[PDB]
Amino acid sequence: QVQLVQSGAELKKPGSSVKVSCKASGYIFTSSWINWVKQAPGQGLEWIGRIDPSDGEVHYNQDFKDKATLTVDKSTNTAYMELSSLRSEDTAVYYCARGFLPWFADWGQGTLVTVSSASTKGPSVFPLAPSSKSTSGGTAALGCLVKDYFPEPVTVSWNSGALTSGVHTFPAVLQSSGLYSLSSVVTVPSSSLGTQTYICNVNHKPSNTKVDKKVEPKSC
Amino acid sequence: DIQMTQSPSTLSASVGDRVTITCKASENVDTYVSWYQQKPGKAPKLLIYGASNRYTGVPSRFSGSGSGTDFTLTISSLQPDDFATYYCGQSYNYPFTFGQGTKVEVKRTVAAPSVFIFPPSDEQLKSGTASVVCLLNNFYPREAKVQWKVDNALQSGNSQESVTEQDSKDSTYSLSSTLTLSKADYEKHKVYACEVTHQGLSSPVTKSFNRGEC
Repeated sequence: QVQLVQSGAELKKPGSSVKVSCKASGYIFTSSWINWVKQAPGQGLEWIGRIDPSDGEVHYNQDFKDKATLTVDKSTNTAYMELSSLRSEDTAVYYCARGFLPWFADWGQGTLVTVSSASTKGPSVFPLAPSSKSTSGGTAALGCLVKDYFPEPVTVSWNSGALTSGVHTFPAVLQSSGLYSLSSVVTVPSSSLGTQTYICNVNHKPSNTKVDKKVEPKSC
Repeated sequence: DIQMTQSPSTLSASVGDRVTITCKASENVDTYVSWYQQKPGKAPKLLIYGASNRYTGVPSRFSGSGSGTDFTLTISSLQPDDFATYYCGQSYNYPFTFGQGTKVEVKRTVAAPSVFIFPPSDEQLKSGTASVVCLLNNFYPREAKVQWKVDNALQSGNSQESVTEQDSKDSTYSLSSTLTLSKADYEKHKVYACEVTHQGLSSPVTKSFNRGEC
């Protein structure tokens, strides 16, 4: 069957350029156009342009005329898209998609391009300690704040994977510093607070930073 | 050029419901309209092409109709695998364009959040910054408002929040909000409050602590 296989995620500084690839399998490459589509985070789909692998005939969305360059190497069944003069607004997942008839059946898996002037940094992990008294019963919340890292992602587990029920790990927010911050919490029986240990296991692979933070009562 | 306007933006529905999503083109597109399904982290998947044709493999519960400027996608009986975002798109003229999407999420009974507030750790305070966190746990629907107050002053512009995807077991949402102040500012005030407004709460819930302990 048909597969479109795109290149991996890119992290780029503003002003730079990037070239993203889309390798096609399972059909005659020169028999269909390759289309490119942008999906900025939390947003919809924007069509960039298309290219005919047979001869390189290319058509662009004019909003991308000074941004994107589409090429193809028919000899390796691959289409490329180059983005120039990268800025923050170019941060998106970019998809290629095979186009024969006026619809897009076969899509690549997407390539995330993130544009940022930030540099790699492992997180500080701070405790969200379960309160002295409060709630509306016999459940307490605790957690870890995973602060000031770059880039995404970060993983969090609790008790080495032994604790999953009640766990919520939130989407990171991007701070004005250029660094991310994320929280992970868990709700547990308040009677468990004195006897059961709770450790959040944080791994930020890009900075090679792993931390195990034991979280316990001690605010007041 | 041709704008595609989808409605509703969000649709709440139950397994077994008949669901209809609407898409309006700003110019005539004949029947060159397609519908796509997208789930988080995944590429869009084609459901319907040519306004009304089911793509190969697509279950029969999916259909579409319309011509000219008005189009619909219908799911005749909603299944657990169908909660996702749906996009329409026109391929009548270049540039091809798409609607802004309709998220179909799971309807359930309204549930108020449990709210928890967390002071900044001493460990963090040593670095010159304070992060105060407010958790709103397991609520429905998604719409919720956090108001941070510091010695009764409403704080604005110095917080960020995020929301989990709908829970696969109980269909609720959770939200985490962080208020960030300098250590110097943190130590100038006493009462830190997170005030939560939600349609499940008859009146706002406030959780607070006084800096210093108790």
